[PDB]
Amino acid sequence: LDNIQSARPFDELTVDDLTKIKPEIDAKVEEMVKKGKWDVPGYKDRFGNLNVM
Amino acid sequence: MLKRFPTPILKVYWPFFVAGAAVYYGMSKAADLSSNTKEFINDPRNPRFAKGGKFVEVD
Amino acid sequence: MQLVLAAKYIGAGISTIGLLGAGIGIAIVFAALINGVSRNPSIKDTVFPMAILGFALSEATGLFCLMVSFLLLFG
Amino acid sequence: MQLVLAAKYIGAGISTIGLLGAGIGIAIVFAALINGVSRNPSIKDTVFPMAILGFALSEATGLFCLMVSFLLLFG
Amino acid sequence: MQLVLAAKYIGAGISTIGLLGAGIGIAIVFAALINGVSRNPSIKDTVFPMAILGFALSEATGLFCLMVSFLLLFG
Amino acid sequence: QLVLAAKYIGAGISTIGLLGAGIGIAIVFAALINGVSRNPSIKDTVFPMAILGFALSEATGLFCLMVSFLLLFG
Amino acid sequence: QLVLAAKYIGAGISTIGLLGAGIGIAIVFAALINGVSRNPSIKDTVFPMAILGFALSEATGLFCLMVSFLLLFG
Amino acid sequence: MQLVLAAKYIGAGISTIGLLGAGIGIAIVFAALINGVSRNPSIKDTVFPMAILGFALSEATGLFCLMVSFLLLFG
Amino acid sequence: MQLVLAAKYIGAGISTIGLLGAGIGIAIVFAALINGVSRNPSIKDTVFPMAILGFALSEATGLFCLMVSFLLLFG
Amino acid sequence: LQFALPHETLYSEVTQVNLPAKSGRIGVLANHVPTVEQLLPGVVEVMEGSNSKKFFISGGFATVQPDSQLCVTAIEAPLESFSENIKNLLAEAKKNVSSSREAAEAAIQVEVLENLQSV
Amino acid sequence: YHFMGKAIPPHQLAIGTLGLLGLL
Amino acid sequence: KQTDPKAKANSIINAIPGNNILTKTGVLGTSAAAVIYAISNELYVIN
Amino acid sequence: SPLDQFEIRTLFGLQSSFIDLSCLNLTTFSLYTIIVLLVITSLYTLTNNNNKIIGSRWLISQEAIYDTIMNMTKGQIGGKNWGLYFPMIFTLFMFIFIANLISMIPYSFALSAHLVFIISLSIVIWLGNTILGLYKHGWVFFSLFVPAGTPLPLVPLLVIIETLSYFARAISLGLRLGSNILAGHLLMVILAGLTFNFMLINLFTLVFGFVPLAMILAIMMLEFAIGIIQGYVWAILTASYLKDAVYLH
Amino acid sequence: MSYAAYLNVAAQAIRSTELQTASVTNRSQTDAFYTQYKNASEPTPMTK
Amino acid sequence: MPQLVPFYFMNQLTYGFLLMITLLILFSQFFLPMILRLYVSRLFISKL
Amino acid sequence: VSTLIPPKVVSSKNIGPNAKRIANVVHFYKSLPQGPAPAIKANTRLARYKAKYFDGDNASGKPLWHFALGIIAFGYSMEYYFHL
Repeated sequence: LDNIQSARPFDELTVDDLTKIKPEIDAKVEEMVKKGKWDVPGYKDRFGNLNVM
Repeated sequence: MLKRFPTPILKVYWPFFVAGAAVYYGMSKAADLSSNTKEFINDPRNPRFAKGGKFVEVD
Repeated sequence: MQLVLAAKYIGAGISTIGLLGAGIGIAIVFAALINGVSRNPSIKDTVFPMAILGFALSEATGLFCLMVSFLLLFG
Repeated sequence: MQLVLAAKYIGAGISTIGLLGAGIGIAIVFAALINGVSRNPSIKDTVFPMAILGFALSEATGLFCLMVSFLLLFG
Repeated sequence: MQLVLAAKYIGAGISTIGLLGAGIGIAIVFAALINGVSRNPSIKDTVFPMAILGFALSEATGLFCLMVSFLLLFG
Repeated sequence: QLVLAAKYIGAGISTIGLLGAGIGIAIVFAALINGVSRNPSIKDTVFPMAILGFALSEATGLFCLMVSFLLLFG
Repeated sequence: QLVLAAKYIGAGISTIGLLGAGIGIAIVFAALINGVSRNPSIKDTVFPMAILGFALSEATGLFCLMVSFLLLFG
Repeated sequence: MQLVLAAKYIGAGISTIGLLGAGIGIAIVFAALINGVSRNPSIKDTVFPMAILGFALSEATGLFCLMVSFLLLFG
Repeated sequence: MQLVLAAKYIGAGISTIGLLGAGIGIAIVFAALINGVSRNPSIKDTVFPMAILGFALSEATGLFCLMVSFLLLFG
Repeated sequence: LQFALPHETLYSEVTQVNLPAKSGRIGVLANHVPTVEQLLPGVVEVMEGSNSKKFFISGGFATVQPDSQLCVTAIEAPLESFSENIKNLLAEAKKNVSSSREAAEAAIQVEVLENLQSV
Repeated sequence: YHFMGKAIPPHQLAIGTLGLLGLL
Repeated sequence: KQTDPKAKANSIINAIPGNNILTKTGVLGTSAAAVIYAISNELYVIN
Repeated sequence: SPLDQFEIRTLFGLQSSFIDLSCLNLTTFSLYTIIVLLVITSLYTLTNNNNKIIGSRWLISQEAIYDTIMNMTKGQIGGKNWGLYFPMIFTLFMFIFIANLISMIPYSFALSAHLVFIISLSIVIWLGNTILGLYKHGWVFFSLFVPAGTPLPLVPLLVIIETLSYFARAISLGLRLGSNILAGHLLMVILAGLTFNFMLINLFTLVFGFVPLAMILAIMMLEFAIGIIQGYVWAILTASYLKDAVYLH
Repeated sequence: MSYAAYLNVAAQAIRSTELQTASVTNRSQTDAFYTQYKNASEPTPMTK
Repeated sequence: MPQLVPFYFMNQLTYGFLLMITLLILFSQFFLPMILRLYVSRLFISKL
Repeated sequence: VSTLIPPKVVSSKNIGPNAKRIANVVHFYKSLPQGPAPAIKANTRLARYKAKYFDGDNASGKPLWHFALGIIAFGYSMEYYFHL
């Protein structure tokens, strides 16, 4: 139960904190920009895009 | 603050910039041709008066 | 000199008739939009960009006539 | 300056004609609204804002031809 | 001056052409109302307020024309 | 005199708007016919709306007609 | 200089032809909306025909605008 | 020859009024084209060259109109 | 004289307005042709000569419009 | 020939048929356009020159054929020589059930009933 | 993919008309 | 002077003086003056 | 003169006699460009509370604009590489969307109603389509000018009045936006000028003089719609034009 | 009932002391039962 | 029209194109990927 | 564009039971527990402006009214100084 032992500030977790704990996020975003894919695969299905139309 | 990401903005958008320079030059010559007309040769805020010449004023 | 400004204002008056070609234009576009949404309720999110596109890309031809009117009135 | 002020009145007269576009226009939008409600009375709260939007966007083209008449009357 | 005044009468004559838009349009609205009741009679009480709304909004663009006509008569 | 002649010109011009009523009254009566023919049982309900539409479009034409008479006489 | 004033009347009258162009683009996109709404699987098939017909109708409204520019500037 | 030279430009302006018929006409042709392909997807290869045929055949009127406009403007 | 030489050119500018009749008429003819072919494919060989027959005399009415412009443009 | 209930089939040559279609009443004739339409719960009628004979119906389908034969199909069906108090007492129990999936079926009864009253 | 006079099928034909109206 | 003005207007002046305000003697002591200056000097033209 | 609201006045000033340095100097147009840049900077810098994941209520706005322009340019150019032209299709939006809300503020000034800048921006995008199309597709770029399977005896007519519509595209795209913003602002100022002199005659007019005020309020309600819709229509036509220039039909 | 049956409630509200001699009174009484079937084993019984 | 034809053409166009190149570099390298970092982070916590 | 699509797909899928376990506990151990390093405020004359209007639960649209009032005042001062 080490997962619950470290407590959970997901309402206030910083994206800089994720970049610090995961450079994989920074590398994936950087290569995803370099190739040009502004789409995020599998985002739209569980999270509503909230485009006007 | 903000982490700058090196996005390719030159090997994609070069004809836009070349067109920008061309329209810049063509509008420069258009402005110089329009700034010497009969209506606007005596408007004192044109940049002719700041260098040398003064008041053709024959119309 | 009065004749130039007189015919200038007359031509600027003449060059606003073309907006009746845009009022009816926006009308027919939104009319087809209404009749297309009403007979198929799941087409709105596909037909709405074509509606906005056809709307402004049809007005443009009335706004050209209004710019001819402005270049007459003030130029 | 009697000629140019006589031409102003004629120009304001000519710039009235473009209102017939809006007069047919608002009607075509609301006629499609009625014929869309009669085919399907459940789509009212989806369709009717688009009818109000088309009303506004054609009334704008009507007022763009009214303002030229208001320029030629006074300004 | 007669030359200005006569032209003001001419512009007042010219202006009232745009009212045919409202004359066609109010009738288009009521005709779609008639064709809508004949398909479904139980929707008359819902639809008829928007029919009289369309009458009012189409009479508006005819009375702007009539306003410009009277301003080229008594002003 | 030029002004009285311009009165008759403008009175001639202002009768163009009567074609709006002359077409629109017919669109109302056409929808009336196509409604009665599709459904004969709704005739007594529908017919006063046709009378009302005739009256209102007649008023829109009569506005142009009275502007024509004002340019004639008054 | 009657010609300098009468070219402005010509530039005003020659702008009336856009009346057809606006109604034209409306009828094209109106038929496009009706065609998509009847058959939902025809948009990518028939949409370039709509863009083609729009381009042709504007250019044949644009003739009047270029004649107006030649009268007003030439 | 100031009167005739002015009437050149007036006639060149009034000439292109009839050119709006081609703008409506191309639209009616392509409107029926979209409306026909919308029913039958498999009729495209017959109807589309017939559609461009009707396009050019209706275009010829507006081109003749613009031709008379250029004849009045250039001679 | 210049007074009739102006009127020749102005009347030729007038007489091209009737060309919009042909420009819309060819469109209605080919529009119903396209609707008929898309509705029933196998009736094309019978239907198509009727459309050519309608186009022929509609374009001839366009030429009737245009010939008065040719007659008044050159004497 | 062509106008059938499942228990009892009815008609055979016709000069004018009136039907209560999906969208408002319609009238087929000597040559008519080939069409299918849902038949709403309402009156119908046959013709044989100047012959008036009206039936009620439950609803179903009409189908005008290319070969020109009209086919009309419904479930249950003479005019007033068929269906007042029989209607009335039932209309009572109908409206009652509506206030109750079960009461949705009663909604169907109100419209079908209200229609029959007019005959 | 046109076929003019049973020759080689021409590319798109668009440049030649512009070249004809260019020299005028 | 009024019925409930001596408490409601007092709380209004207190809330006008509750945010770091050294003008708690009169909250409108400088405002009502500058209004008169702007009106009499014609600083805002109705346009 | 109801059109005095578009006057350009020089403020900070700079001149010389050696070189014409009067091109760059802080001006009303220039100051409102600085304001547009600082607003667009403000919509993303201090919007994000301490780089939080959850994305506070301000960031939903700049989330929705991003998503409604991604899902718009994916449905237009939609090919192998649509995202390479996505920053331009977004920064053509946000300039026009912010510069037509700033212009609604009463004592302010329309960047968009200057035809010389917007027509220049349109000609820049048109030449940047033609140069990009020629570079990417050689001499067969002109295959764009023949529509589809067409009969050959009427192909050159359908090439001439296709190319005329191809270089009307240079000025039409700009002059649409210029005409909409200019006509809207000139309409509001002229109706304000008429209702002002309506309310200075005899005191019976300030009574029931609420209906022209309500008409001006209704036109201002309309004017946000006609200002945001044009910001969208610009970004849909210069997505369709990149579809034509990048992919040959 | 349904649409499938639409015209069997429009025919059975429109069923409900004349023609009902055998014919229709019986057209109104149906004695059917359905049962769903799972992994051999059933689900449960109910009137149609 | 008198107001949109001054000498200030090069002024207008200079600050306009500077702002366009500014917003282009600025949007593309800074502000669009700071939204896309939020996207990839939300999806990475979602996939876990 | 197939390769690009594959790259995006791979990123969504990623690479590599144990594959969830040595992901999630290794992610969780340096997740800072109590919302640590909070830094709820600062002093830079705008962070106090950002906290009162723009941060987490305040979030209100009053700065649009502040900004609109700023442009109204600035444009009125300029219009009065030049034309009035």
